[PDB]
Amino acid sequence: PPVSAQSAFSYIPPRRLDPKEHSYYYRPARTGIISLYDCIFKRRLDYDQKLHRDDREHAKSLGLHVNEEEQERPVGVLTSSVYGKRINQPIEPLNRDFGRANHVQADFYRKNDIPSLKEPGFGHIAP
Amino acid sequence: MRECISIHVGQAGVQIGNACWELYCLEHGIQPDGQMPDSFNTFFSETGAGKHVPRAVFVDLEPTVIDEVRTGTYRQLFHPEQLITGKEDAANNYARGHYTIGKEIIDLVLDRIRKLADQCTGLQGFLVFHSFGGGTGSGFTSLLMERLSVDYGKKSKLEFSIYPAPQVSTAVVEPYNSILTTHTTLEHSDCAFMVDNEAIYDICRRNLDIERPTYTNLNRLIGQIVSSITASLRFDGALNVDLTEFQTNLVPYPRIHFPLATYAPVISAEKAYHEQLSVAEITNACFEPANQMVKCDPRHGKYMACCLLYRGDVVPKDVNAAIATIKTKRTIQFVDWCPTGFKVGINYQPPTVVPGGDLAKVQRAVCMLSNTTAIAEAWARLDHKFDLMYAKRAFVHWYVGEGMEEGEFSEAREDMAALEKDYEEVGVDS
Amino acid sequence: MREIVHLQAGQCGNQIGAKFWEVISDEHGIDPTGTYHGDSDLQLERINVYYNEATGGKYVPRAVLVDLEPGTMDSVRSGPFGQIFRPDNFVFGQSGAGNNWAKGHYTEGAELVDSVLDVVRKEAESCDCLQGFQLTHSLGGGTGSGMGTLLISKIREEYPDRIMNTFSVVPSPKVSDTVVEPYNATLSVHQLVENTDETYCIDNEALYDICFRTLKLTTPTYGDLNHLVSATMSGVTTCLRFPGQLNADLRKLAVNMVPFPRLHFFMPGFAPLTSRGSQQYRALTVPELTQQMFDAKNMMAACDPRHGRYLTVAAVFRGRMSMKEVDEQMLNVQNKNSSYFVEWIPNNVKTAVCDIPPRGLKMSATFIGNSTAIQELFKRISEQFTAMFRRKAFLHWYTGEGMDEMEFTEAESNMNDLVSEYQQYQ
Amino acid sequence: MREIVHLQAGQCGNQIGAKFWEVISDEHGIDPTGTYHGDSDLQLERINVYYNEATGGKYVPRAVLVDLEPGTMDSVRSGPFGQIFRPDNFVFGQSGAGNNWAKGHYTEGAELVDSVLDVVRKEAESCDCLQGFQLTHSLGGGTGSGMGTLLISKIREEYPDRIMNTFSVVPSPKVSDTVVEPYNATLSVHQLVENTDETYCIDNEALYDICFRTLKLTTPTYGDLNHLVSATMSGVTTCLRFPGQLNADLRKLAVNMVPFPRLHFFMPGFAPLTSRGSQQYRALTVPELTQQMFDAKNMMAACDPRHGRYLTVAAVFRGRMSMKEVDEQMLNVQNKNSSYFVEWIPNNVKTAVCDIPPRGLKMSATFIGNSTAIQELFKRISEQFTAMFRRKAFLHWYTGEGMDEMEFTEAESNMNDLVSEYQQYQDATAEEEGEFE
Amino acid sequence: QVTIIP
Amino acid sequence: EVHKEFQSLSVFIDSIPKKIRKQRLEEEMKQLEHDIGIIEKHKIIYIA
Ligand SMILES: Nc1nc2c(ncn2[C@@H]2O[C@H](COP(=O)(O)OP(=O)(O)OP(=O)(O)O)[C@@H](O)[C@H]2O)c(=O)[nH]1
Ligand SMILES: Nc1nc2c(ncn2[C@@H]2O[C@H](COP(=O)(O)OP(=O)(O)O)[C@@H](O)[C@H]2O)c(=O)[nH]1
Ligand SMILES: Nc1nc2c(ncn2[C@@H]2O[C@H](COP(=O)(O)OP(=O)(O)O)[C@@H](O)[C@H]2O)c(=O)[nH]1
Ligand SMILES: [Mg+2]
Repeated sequence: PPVSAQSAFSYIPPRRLDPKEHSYYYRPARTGIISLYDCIFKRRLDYDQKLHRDDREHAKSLGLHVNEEEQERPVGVLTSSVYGKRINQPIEPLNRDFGRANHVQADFYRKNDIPSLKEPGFGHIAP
Repeated sequence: MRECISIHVGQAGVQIGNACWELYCLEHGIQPDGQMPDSFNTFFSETGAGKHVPRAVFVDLEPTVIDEVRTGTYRQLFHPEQLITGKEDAANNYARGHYTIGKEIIDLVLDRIRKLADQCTGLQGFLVFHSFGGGTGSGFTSLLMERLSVDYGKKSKLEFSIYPAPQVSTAVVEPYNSILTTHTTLEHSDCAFMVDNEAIYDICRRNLDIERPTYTNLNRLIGQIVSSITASLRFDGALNVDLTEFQTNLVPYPRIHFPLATYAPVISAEKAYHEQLSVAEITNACFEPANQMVKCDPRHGKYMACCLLYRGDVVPKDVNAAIATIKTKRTIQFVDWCPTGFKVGINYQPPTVVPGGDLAKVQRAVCMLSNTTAIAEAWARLDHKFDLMYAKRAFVHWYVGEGMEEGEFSEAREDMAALEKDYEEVGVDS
Repeated sequence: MREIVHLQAGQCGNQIGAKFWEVISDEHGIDPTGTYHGDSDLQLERINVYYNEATGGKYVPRAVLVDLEPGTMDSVRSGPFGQIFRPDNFVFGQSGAGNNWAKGHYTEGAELVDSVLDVVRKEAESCDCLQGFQLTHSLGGGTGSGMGTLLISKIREEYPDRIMNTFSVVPSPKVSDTVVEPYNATLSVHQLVENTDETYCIDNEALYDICFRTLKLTTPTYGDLNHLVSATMSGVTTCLRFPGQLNADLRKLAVNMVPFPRLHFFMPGFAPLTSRGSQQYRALTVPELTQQMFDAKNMMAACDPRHGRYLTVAAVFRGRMSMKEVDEQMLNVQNKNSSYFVEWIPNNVKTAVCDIPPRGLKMSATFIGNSTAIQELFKRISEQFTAMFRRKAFLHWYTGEGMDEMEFTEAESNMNDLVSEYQQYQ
Repeated sequence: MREIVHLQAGQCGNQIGAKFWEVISDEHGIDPTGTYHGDSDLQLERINVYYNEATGGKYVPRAVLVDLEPGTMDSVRSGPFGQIFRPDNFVFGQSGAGNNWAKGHYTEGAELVDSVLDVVRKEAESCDCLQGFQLTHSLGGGTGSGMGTLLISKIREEYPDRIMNTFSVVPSPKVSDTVVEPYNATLSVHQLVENTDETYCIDNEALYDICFRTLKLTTPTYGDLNHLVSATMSGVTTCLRFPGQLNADLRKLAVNMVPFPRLHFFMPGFAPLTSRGSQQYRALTVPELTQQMFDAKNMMAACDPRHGRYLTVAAVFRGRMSMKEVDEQMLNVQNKNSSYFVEWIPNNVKTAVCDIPPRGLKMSATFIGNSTAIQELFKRISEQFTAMFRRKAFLHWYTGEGMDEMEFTEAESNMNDLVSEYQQYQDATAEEEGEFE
Repeated sequence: QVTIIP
Repeated sequence: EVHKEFQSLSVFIDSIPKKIRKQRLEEEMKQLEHDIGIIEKHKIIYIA
């Protein structure tokens, strides 16, 4: 290219990431496929069953690890992921005194065995 | 035994619903995977292995907000089918969400809501989360609710609608979607509560010591209100409050079913460190115009009825002493035909907070549900905004091109007029 | 999931599109070989919007390249990122138009249209849920204005219930580089008013003034101008491929910014443009952006909104921030400038916030404005057209091609009632 | 277990057959020496279809090679794969055909076919039971048309209940090679209608268009022409030699594609065809292979399919693939082009699936089409015939060998009716009302 | 299973 | 490298040196693939 047409406002190389603190994210770059020839001849003869289109490989979030990468970042890059960050350090313990139950169903109703019409026999200790 | 199905529609419903279902899981001690480390029966279904499935249905016409739910921390908590996703968003068009796109998915959501109600031995009601601005939150929920009224006869239905504020707005065509949907909710609803964005912005900036609030911060506070409403089904109390009964004391007429919800106290941890909070001032904080969450001043109107929900260590004696103080104060004005307009309710369990949240640990909290004559001013400015749009045919061709006939714009406006004259007819003394 | 097809008409649209495919491959972390070298699982979560999968883990653009001379794509193929394209999407003729709208629309442009519609139909059929189209052209050339107006006329009648947008390099008064540009522009805007959902006007005078007064660049070459255009063009479709708090796609913007079907010409803008020496002293906040955003020196077109009235305002925000300051500041500029906005539309401004910023910056913003200031651009084009047409100049290169004289009066009448329609709403 | 006897006649038939035996020996892993060098076990499970086991564990083809001129098979046996053929299968006469149908069918061909049928009888009575016959020829020359149709007539008389399949190279209007070509084409299609069950018409112009536009070769010489035919060759009978999910042999194709006993002219097609510069940039998908089926640019017969209606379509797929996207894409094509398929025949397309794709490829498929658009090929031959016939041109080389005048009139009449059933069935309506108005 | 090269 | 040159070739080719260069590149690539496949057929290799 001519030096007159060349400008230094935006020079983009093949995308190299600096150390992980330089990026917007906290992670180094993926290596990807190192051999173009292997990429273009060593394909898959098998077809995976869940993919309605073999073109769209990641059809519905197939093998994308965005969840634990949000957990790995100290603060998420998505504001929708702020909700579940602070769950596994609690502040107050749970109070379980004032909880409704079904004592009518737990005491009055029983399943089977008809205890009235049999001799007690084995394992009846008087109360 | 008691239970309620919650449905979230639109981007507002999904982004308010993940914050609700966080608060529910922390309140019941349920891990995100769905296993405990019988008060949960109103919001969860049991699996024989022991996993708890929430009875929530998430519906939206775009996958941008459902995908973060399917890839968020609550991926395995929810059912993989209850997160229903359409093809194309309505794009703030009532006509697109009611006539062209919403008809494709209505059979699917009705199929799941019938399956989820087949587990219901006896059902209390429905909870609907939507906003009046967006196309999915307005156009889709109009056909869904009228088809729900056809399918289910006299099951109670509760809305938590988000209102376009008088000053701020996120879109231009919002008064169109608001008028044509409140037309539908006027006759096809049991009760609907109003929540404004701008007032909660003022509450968060003033009392809560936050200069930079977020949509994540609003959704916790409104989530605490819904937990306060449904507290008495889960937990015992001195005066248990059921869904059919605070719906009994709040509708004087079939036409008027639009209460306002306020929460108290809502302050930071440093403020709660110095100021003690007894029962007398937390119910005094309920009627303050500087503390209400709807952009209207009740001093221009009169109170029709009031319902009070209390949590924690609240004595039945001093709440009655506090109510007599509110009744004898001259500024609070009631109608002459309703001498007893109050209802109280006590629950024993104090409210919970979430880590990383804002609200402090407080012994007692109170939620006030008020019917006010002054709310017609909010309908007055939006009606004036609506006819100012319609006087020069603004954004009409976008609605018309979907198969929407022109006369419903005038039909909704005259019914909104008839709602105003019916509202003005009651607030005169005999 | 939602699919947009790219088209590049004319030489000017080719280098703009080549720069456009360079900056979004960088945004998605695509190596110029074609593989993926990225650092986010959000980059690959929605990458099919602009790309088609190749077998074994390669991504190719969903674009077609048309012109009348094969010499243009020889530079495009030999460019820095020219090896990612599909070698069967390149459709070209043999004889050029020579900046003649008649040649590109009637005689010569009628043969390549029968060969390119097979390619664009094959590409649109391959995707499942096609959202719409996008194409870039210039009105100062025969190829970009001649066959581009015929390309949109045939696509509109073949795909009626869709959406698209054009990116048009509008001719400018003092940097007019061709003596027949008023004839090329007038006969193309008449095709655009009824057959286009969204039109974005780019003026070469404004792009020169951006680098002269704000970027302070001593050599603002065409590579810098196209990067400026591509930066404000990649931001309008961010919410399709990145999640955010307030999602807004192309249909969302069109239904709010178009109040009448004949009013769809928009003036773009890019907020975080800052010079070299002043980047250090400029402290990145939200109310900063909206102060620079509404500055008339930061506009993409050579029209001053102070002479006009603002119809509707679109502002999409990039990056992680909270938007109480977005909502408060944009109320402040609406209440302060009461006489600069229409009174028959309260709440003139629509906001949208997306979580993912552009590379290298915490935040960015893109401004889309509808105003009556564009009627001055239309009336100066019309008055140059009727001055050229009064003395019957350059008519032997058009009337000899097989097209009559009455269409010039038809296009003049279409310009007459368009500026009358813009004036009566003011 | 079902053997196929291959016949090669004429110069064009010998060169294509040499390319055909090269391709399927590469498929079955047979080196040019004659032994077996393969890696899998499924290559050998069905090998007796085309080959005979000989002494020393060697395999020889079940093919006979005939020609009236001797010079061609010297080039055949000097080729890369010409040393596998046994020498006694080469049968040659003495004098050339002369591009004369009378010489190839009556005078020179009469003495030679008595020796040709001797070798064919020895080969067919060395099979377990025969499945069918396959012949490669061209209608332009004298040996391919004259002797080629005589071998069809005598074998069909001797074996009445068999399957007869032929691959014929039809003449072309613009690249036409022989001046006397419309005479030999007219005098041979009559014989091919009565005594054949499948006829596969291949045109040189349509394959030139395939090489120029799709394959994009600077020099696609006759090695590349015959290889594309040989790829279509092996796709028809890949079911008899390899297992698959859905099996369909030549008799399955015979019953399903022939609605009436004189409607058996099909155009061929080979699906996966990529250029070298775009081998790497495009996805080999079942939606793509279905899309590359029905385009008019991929046909090996130079007739526009959009001028007619598809009576019956056959598609034979190869490779590991589920059949839903196969079934969904066939239903999508039939639904979108409703006017281009015959209304009174539902489900015009038959599907066949095999499990062994060709060598060096992921998936492959073969398209066969019974269409009414082939009537333009027959009417342009008859018009070329009648115009040349009206001045009695070039007839003294035909009437000098013992032919009469009226055979030319009969063949024209049978071409005139043959396009008449094509035309009335194209204009046939499902209900008898709506026409005759 | 053995490759041999001249 | 040879395929990079091949895709760096122009889109329209009509000159005799251009056609000769294209054909030479294509034959080079075909023979390169043949050698790579012959080596990649099996793991252990013995030579004469
Ligand atoms: N209070 C509150 N309102 C919200 C929240 N999220 C979205 N909204 C409301 O949603 C309205 C705009 O609708 P959208 O964001 O487009 O969502 P939608 O209802 O699905 O509409 P579409 O996306 O077009 O289908 C805004 O006016 C907000 O008031 C939230 O988290 N809290
Ligand atoms: N903004 C911008 N404008 C350009 C660029 N290159 C050319 N132009 C404009 O395009 C006009 C010439 O258009 P032309 O190339 O003849 O259009 P075509 O005939 O369709 O190819 C000139 O007036 C330039 O101002 C560019 O890189 N950026
Ligand atoms: N496709 C193709 N056609 C061929 C080939 N060789 C000859 N032909 C055709 O055969 C015709 C001449 O047939 P001819 O050799 O005289 O037949 P014969 O006299 O019976 O041997 C010409 O029109 C050629 O187009 C070939 O290798 N491939
Ligand atoms: Mg939505």
